[PDB]
Amino acid sequence: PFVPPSWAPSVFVPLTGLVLPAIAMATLFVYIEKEAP
Amino acid sequence: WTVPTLNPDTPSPIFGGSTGGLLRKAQTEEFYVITWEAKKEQIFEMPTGGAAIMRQGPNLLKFGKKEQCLALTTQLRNKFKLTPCFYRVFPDGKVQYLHPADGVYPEKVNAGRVGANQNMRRIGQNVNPIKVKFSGRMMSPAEI
Amino acid sequence: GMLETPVTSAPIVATYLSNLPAYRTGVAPVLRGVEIGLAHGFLLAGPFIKLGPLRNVPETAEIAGSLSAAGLVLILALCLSIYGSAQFQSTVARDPLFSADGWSEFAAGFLVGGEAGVAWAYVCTQ
Amino acid sequence: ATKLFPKFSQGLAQDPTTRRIWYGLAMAHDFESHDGMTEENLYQKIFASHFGQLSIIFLWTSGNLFHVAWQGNFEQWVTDPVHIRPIAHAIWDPHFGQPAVEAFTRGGASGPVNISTSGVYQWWYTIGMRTNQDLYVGSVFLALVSAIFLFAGWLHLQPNFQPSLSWFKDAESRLNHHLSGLFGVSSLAWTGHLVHVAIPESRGQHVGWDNFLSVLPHPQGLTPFFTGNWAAYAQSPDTASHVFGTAQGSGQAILTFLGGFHPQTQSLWLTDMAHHHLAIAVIFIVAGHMYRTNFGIGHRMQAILEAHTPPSGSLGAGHKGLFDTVNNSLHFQLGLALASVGTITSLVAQHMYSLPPYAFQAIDFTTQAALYTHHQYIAGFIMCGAFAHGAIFFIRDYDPEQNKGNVLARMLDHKEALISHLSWVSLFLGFHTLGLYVHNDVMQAFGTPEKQILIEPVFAQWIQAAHGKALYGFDFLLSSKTSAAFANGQSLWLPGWLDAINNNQNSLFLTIGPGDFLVHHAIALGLHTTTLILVKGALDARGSKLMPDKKDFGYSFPCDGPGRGGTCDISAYDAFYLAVFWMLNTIGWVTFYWHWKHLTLWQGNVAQFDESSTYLMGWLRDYLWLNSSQLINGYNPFGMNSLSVWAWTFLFGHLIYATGFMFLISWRGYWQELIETLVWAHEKTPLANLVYWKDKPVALSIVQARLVGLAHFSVGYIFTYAAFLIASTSGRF
Amino acid sequence: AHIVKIYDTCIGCTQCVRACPLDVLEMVPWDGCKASQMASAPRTEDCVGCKRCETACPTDFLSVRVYLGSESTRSMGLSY
Amino acid sequence: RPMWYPGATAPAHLDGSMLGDYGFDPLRLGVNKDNLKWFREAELTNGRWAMAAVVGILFTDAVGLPKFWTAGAEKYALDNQTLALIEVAVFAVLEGKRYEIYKKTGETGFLSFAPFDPMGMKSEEMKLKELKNGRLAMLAFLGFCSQAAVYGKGPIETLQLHLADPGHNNIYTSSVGPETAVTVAVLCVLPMIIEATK
Ligand SMILES: CCCCCCCCCCCCCCCCCC(=O)OC[C@H](CO[C@@H]1O[C@H](CO[C@H]2O[C@H](CO)[C@H](O)[C@H](O)[C@H]2O)[C@H](O)[C@H](O)[C@H]1O)OC(=O)CCCCCCCCCCCCCCCCC
Ligand code: CLA
Ligand code: CLA
Ligand code: CLA
Ligand code: CLA
Ligand code: CLA
Ligand code: CLA
Ligand SMILES: CC1=C(/C=C/C(C)=C/C=C\C(C)=C\C=C\C=C(C)\C=C\C=C(C)\C=C\C2=C(C)CCCC2(C)C)C(C)(C)CCC1
Ligand code: SF4
Ligand SMILES: [Ca+2]
Repeated sequence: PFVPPSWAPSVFVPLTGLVLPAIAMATLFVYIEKEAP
Repeated sequence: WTVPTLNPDTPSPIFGGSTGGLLRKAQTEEFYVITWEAKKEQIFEMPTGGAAIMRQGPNLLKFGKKEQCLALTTQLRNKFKLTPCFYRVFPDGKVQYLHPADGVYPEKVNAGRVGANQNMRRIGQNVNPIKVKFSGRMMSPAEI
Repeated sequence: GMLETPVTSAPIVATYLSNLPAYRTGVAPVLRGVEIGLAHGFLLAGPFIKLGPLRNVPETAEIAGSLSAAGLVLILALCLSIYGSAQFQSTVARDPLFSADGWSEFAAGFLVGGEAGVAWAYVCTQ
Repeated sequence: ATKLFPKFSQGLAQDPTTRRIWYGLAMAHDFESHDGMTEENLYQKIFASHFGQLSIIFLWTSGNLFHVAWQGNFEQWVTDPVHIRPIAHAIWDPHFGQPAVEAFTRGGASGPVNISTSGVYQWWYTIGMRTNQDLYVGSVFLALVSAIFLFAGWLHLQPNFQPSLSWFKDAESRLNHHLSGLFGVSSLAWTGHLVHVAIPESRGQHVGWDNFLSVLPHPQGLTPFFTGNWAAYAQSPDTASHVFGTAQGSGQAILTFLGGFHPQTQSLWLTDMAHHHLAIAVIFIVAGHMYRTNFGIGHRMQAILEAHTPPSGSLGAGHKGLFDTVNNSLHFQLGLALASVGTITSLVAQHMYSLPPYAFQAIDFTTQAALYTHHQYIAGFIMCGAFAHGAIFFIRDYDPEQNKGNVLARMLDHKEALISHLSWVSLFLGFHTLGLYVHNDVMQAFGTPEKQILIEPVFAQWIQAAHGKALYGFDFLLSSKTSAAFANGQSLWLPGWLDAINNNQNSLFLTIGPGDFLVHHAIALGLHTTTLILVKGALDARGSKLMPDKKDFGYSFPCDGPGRGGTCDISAYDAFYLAVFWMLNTIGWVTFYWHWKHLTLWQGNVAQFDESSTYLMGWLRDYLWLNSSQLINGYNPFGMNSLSVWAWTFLFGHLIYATGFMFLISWRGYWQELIETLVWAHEKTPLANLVYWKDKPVALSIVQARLVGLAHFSVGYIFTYAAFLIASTSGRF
Repeated sequence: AHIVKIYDTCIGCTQCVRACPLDVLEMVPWDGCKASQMASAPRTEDCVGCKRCETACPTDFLSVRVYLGSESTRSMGLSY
Repeated sequence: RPMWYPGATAPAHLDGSMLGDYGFDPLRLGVNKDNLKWFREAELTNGRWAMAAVVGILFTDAVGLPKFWTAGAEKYALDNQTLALIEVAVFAVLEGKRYEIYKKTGETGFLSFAPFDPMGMKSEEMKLKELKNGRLAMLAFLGFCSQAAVYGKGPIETLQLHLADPGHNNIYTSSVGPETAVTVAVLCVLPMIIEATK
């Protein structure tokens, strides 16, 4: 059927908008400032 | 001629202070120290802003970059006809003499200087970038 | 060399700055983080409570404001953790706060103190 | 110390300022400038990047299909595609208040949704999609294809799977396979889908994977194809009373060339499109056997290029050595590909609005306007990129020793003549077009509209008459009933084509007048000026009188300093930079003309455009001021409606454009001094100096500033026009 | 660091050395001109890339060229 | 030394010094030596928490008490506001004492007791058994939550329903059937992908 639940946007929109970008920005920020050995 | 040695116990010109002085780079990376001899007390302009008074005799000053030291050197040489010299000081205490490197100013030719970065050809004789492509990194045809 | 003025050279302001937890230089970084977090969460709970989108509805304005302040404290804790990870990577006395372990403990203490301050500010309005 | 990022540049990794991050982000795809890069490694990285790009494209398509199948109204739109607006996807935003929630709740949905303007509903309906299950299956299939392409990209980088440099240079084999397989076989397969699924689904017969092996596309079943009686496939086509999606008025033919449009859907016949794809499939497959690969027969492109020099020496050496300078230069190939793709994108826009291929597409005014504007802007950007890569080829891959006396060297030999003539054409067009406009404006302002200069476009009207339009009265070729060209097509395709071209209610060869003449000259001015900037930057890329050794500094460099009078914006990158503004201006003029002519057409008053397009005041008042009333009223102190998002986007684009003007006008130095003062302020502030930066704050470089300003300018330009066009077309209709 | 190069068309006028604001160039003995001097760049690590030396060069074309290379604290002229 | 599939190879940083090593690190997150110890401690505490949670959930379904996903909504003989305050107050001191144990010793501990073992059966084999059981319990808890997400009811009820018709009652015949089937096929192809390149 592939139909997502009714609560799917209420969970995926906040995820993709705040949780995933925060994790991506934190990991990318740590990677950019990492010093080479 | 011999390379001079920095004297940390050298009087500095009369200056009330400013906000354009040294920053954290002087305490963590490096700074520069310029010294000169003045025949009399005279008011000069600081490269960082303001007017200071150089005293009769030795004068020592600190700057954040080499350009400030050379600007002060140019001002002292062209106006008061003095002969200043500067060094690069590291936080560990190492002192490196910078200008005039061989004791003679670079505008006048001096014996013993070995030419560096001199191409024995003209600009029009430079090869095309295709012959320099796929090198170790971004290289210009003038570098070869 | 530098410019000295009575604002930056008064002994009263120097003593006030030295009395702050950030300039203690000798206490545990986690305690410093707890103190700073409490002092920040208590003031942070105010704007979300009195100006948020649910500021007019009763019995839920304080709830929404406290939850928003808690989320902000969590974001600030994550910012402190990533700052410590990207700032201390290699190499008076040296303050232990400016170190990888010191800053990590400071960020954890800030998180605990901030959440406690938010929770205390919520019950203080009841 | 040395940072890890960027791993491809050791010089950038040693940069202690914030410029390291920006330059690492902007030089990530410049593989030729990476450390320790070889030719084989370069081609392998491009291969992997190509696979990743295909994966992204397929995932995006699957996402659109999934969202239309989940939150759309495709099952209801197919029943009434004239009075039902398509739905893009649902809206879930906690910032929406109650009025915004009921304002965006439209189209028959149970919540706030977005009305799609991409036209995928009409396209999917025409190709055979009817239910949400079909879109769901297509979305899953495209997601699997995307995952397969991503895995292929990862696999072609591992050992025992990396292609050699010789494999990437097999031009004959690649061209043969792209012409016969990627083009011909794909077109043949599309013909199979149209004949097997689209055509029977348009006649009310469901043909899916569960019954396509037991349903005949034609009642004669492959017998006329093998016996050569191909005309049997064109017998009994769809009549003029056929209802799309039902069997009422449907025929039995599968390959026709009736021409014109369907009387109900106002789109091209499905049988005609199937026949078109079959013919081009045969042509492309045949063309795929031209080059010699491994069987002795075929051609060698080097031989054809070397054997194409005029005997009198007008072209010098001709095309000698052109095979090596193209096969060994990726920028030359990229420039050729972008030039052809940009021209084809423009062709797609023109043919798609004039000859709508999808059912019920002409009635959707917002879809037509958005599609035309989208493809024209994409084409303009691609054209600018083609010329930019041509300049990059001249600097990085051009070798005068290998290209000695051929056409490529002769272009640079007389580059001054080309630039001067482009300058003369642009100057003439600009002076005269602006003069005629200002003259008409003064005549309209003084109350004497009969004194304005209105030159009739007799040449384009003559061409329109040659195509069959009898409005002008030339009466020749297809317009004359006694011509050989007219009588030779009266039994195959001329009836439908003539009926469609003589109809003034469609977009097939619209009636033109003096306003069309003037705006066409404005378009010519834009094209010539953009070409002048791009061509001049590509020809002067290797050097000029001001900078004789410009090729030694690369394609993009800030300047050569204030010496020799000043050398600001002297690189070829700066030429492309200045040309992007002209491209945006040209596409703005073409889209403004298209939107105004179609708005007056759809409103039923073409006389408004015919009488107000001859002066610029009519363009500013009757087109920009008049059509933006509903747009700016999306949200006002009395409330808001569903059009408030376009008003917000309108102001958003204006803000981005104005923000771009900052990076465009103010330059580095001022900002660097200001940043130094900020550095001092942070270092001397208690309770804040305990937190220090890892990268030294510096102002953006000159090249970076230009790029950032142009990006903001383009983003604001695009968003502003998109919001205005969609809001005006949707609100009016 | 930036790349500073001297070419054989130099006439030894010493104008580029006097115009350098960070003491990057100098004069060395030579025999290819009447002045018997030639410009040199032995301290390119301190070059900022202001191109004042190119502005001060009177030969056509220039005898001294500055190609902007890698950026560091010294090349960017940062006092912080 | 068995690996995570028949024929794997350690990624040069999982030689086998750590207990329960199988050379499983495709994302290479344990490339740093300092991060390997912290990740190991995190794995051990996550496993212990999952072990206790799984045993608690399995015990609640046998007696007949409310479901694990609805036990919070039940009204107890306390206030939820006071429960959260006490929970974070006790755990602050408990986690602070546990963190100081890892910095001095390197393993877990309770309060001021770093090697917490009143009985004394702290052996090398017992440490690996804890890790294996913790990993199994982590997967079991994920299975509990996933089964309650699509089927609801309960873990014991799910096992009882699977015995009624094993060929017709499974994850493939549920609402997440095609996704898990495609994922299983991709996973089965994965060892061949790694072995083909190497
Ligand atoms: C959706 C997909 C995209 C998503 C984007 C998402 C987020 C945004 C991401 C990033 C934002 C921008 C970040 C980079 C800003 C510019 C920084 C920069 O370094 O900028 C400078 C870069 C780098 O230049 C390189 O700089 C190099 C610097 O080398 C120096 O340093 C080197 C390393 O040490 C060597 O030492 C070398 O010798 C030395 O000279 C060389 O000079 C190279 O020749 C030179 O090419 O230049 C360049 O511009 C390179 C970029 C080329 C762009 C070309 C297209 C321009 C299009 C404009 C119009 C846009 C319209 C958008 C429309 C939208 C509608 C909705
Ligand atoms: C490129 C295609 C594409 C695009 C542009 C969108 C866009 C959107 N989706 Mg969607 N989605 C897609 C594909 C896409 N989706 C596919 C293929 C699926 C099937 C698995 C889904 C399943 C899905 C659900 C269930 C929901 C959305 C929702 C949404 C909306 C909220 C924002 C969001 O991202 O939620 C999250 C989107 C996802 C979690 C799907 C991403 C899954 C793919 C496989 C990963 C893509 C990785 C990406 C390409 C990498 C680049 C990102 C970054 C690192 C640069 C938004 C309009 C929500 C909504 O409807 O709001 C009303 C919502 O509930 N999407
Ligand atoms: C793209 C994703 C996204 C999402 C999902 C949200 C979601 C939300 N925003 Mg936000 N916002 C975003 C992007 C987003 N925003 C961006 C890009 C900007 C900058 C332009 C803003 C600027 C903005 C402002 C200025 C405000 C919001 C507010 C809100 C909240 C609405 C208040 C409400 O009516 O509910 C009710 C609110 C509650 C019941 C309280 C919930 C408190 C938080 C959300 C829960 C606990 C936090 C969580 C545990 C930790 C999350 C951190 C995570 C990243 C690790 C809501 C939860 C308002 C707000 O914060 O409310 C005070 C508000 O003032 N947003
Ligand atoms: C019959 C065999 C065959 C086939 C099918 C392909 C197919 C492909 N090759 Mg390949 N190749 C082959 C043989 C083949 N190759 C051989 C033998 C060699 C060795 C000599 C190569 C070497 C090679 C290289 C080096 C590369 C490719 C690449 C590609 C991909 C190009 C991506 C693309 O542009 O999209 C598809 C293009 C089309 C479908 C044609 C579009 C026609 C016009 C432009 C559009 C008009 C159509 C219509 C109007 C629009 C549709 C409307 C609506 C649906 C929206 C593509 C999938 C590139 C790649 O790797 O990508 C991963 C690439 O770098 N190939
Ligand atoms: C098949 C298409 C294609 C391909 C493969 C390339 C490939 C390449 N180009 Mg090219 N180009 C193209 C088309 C293409 N281009 C087009 C269409 C244009 C016109 C716009 C250009 C104009 C162009 C120029 C002027 C230059 C290149 C350069 C390059 C080379 C490396 C630069 C790079 O990509 O780094 C990475 C690229 C970026 C990081 C781009 C920055 C982000 C842009 C500005 C998008 C911003 C959009 C914005 C975020 C939208 C937000 C809106 C929303 C938030 C509201 C590379 C080989 C450069 C070069 O050769 O080096 C000397 C060079 O200077 N290109
Ligand atoms: C409305 C703004 C505007 C205007 C009028 C122009 C006009 C022109 N641009 Mg230009 N351009 C613009 C914006 C503009 N640009 C912007 C924003 C950019 C991006 C930075 C560019 C970048 C650009 C480039 C890179 C190039 C041009 C070129 C040209 C010239 C093209 C030749 C032509 O069309 O002849 C017609 C002449 C005109 C339209 C000028 C107006 C004539 C006036 C109105 C008549 C005199 C008035 C009256 C008799 C006397 C009044 C004076 C008073 C003080 C007494 C032309 C002068 C190209 C060029 O130089 O071609 C050779 C060139 O290469 N432009
Ligand atoms: C509309 C375009 C535009 C904008 C937005 C700005 C903005 C700014 N200019 Mg500027 N300027 C412009 C045009 C513009 N300028 C042009 C065309 C020129 C050329 C003449 C200049 C020349 C110029 C100079 C010479 C100077 C400035 C300065 C400044 C800064 C002043 C500080 C301030 O206003 O505080 C606040 C910032 C704003 C009001 C900008 C809008 C910010 C929005 C409202 C906030 C949105 C936040 C949101 C939550 C972000 C979330 C995003 C999400 C994706 C996460 C400011 C950022 C001065 C400066 O350096 O600062 C002291 C300065 O000296 N400008
Ligand atoms: C710089 C450079 C370059 C170049 C580029 C380009 C070249 C661009 C452009 C351009 C373009 C974009 C073009 C196009 C074109 C077109 C054409 C040339 C055409 C045509 C036509 C015809 C021939 C037609 C005919 C007809 C008609 C009239 C109608 C009907 C049909 C028919 C067919 C009959 C490169 C990269 C290479 C490299 C080097 C450098
Ligand atoms: S300015 Fe030019 S000619 Fe004069 S010394 Fe310097 S390099 Fe030689
Ligand atoms: Ca069907």
